[PDB]
Amino acid sequence: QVRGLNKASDNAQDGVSLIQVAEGALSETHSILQRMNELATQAANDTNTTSDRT
Amino acid sequence: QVRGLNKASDNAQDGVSLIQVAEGALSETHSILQRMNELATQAANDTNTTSDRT
Repeated sequence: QVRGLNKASDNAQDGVSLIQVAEGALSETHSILQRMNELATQAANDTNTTSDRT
Repeated sequence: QVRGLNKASDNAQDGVSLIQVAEGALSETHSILQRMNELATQAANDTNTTSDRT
């Protein structure tokens, strides 16, 4: 039990160590999507010509 | 009886002495199995990739 619980703590700690990479990668998906919404709202205005929406 | 009881004591000690060799070998069977259980607990976690379970 002690050896097995200590590897369960190692695997929960690996679980946390992995999870942070996924929720830390999705932080840049968010920081892109804030920029995509902000760009999409700029091109939504009809003062722009097609030269300025490309 | 005295001569025979002294061989019976010598044979009961020759029995204890044999038993200790078996008992003290299974002490490393435990220590190998405590390691196989800890290794198996670690390899069970699906944060391990294939190379790291082989």
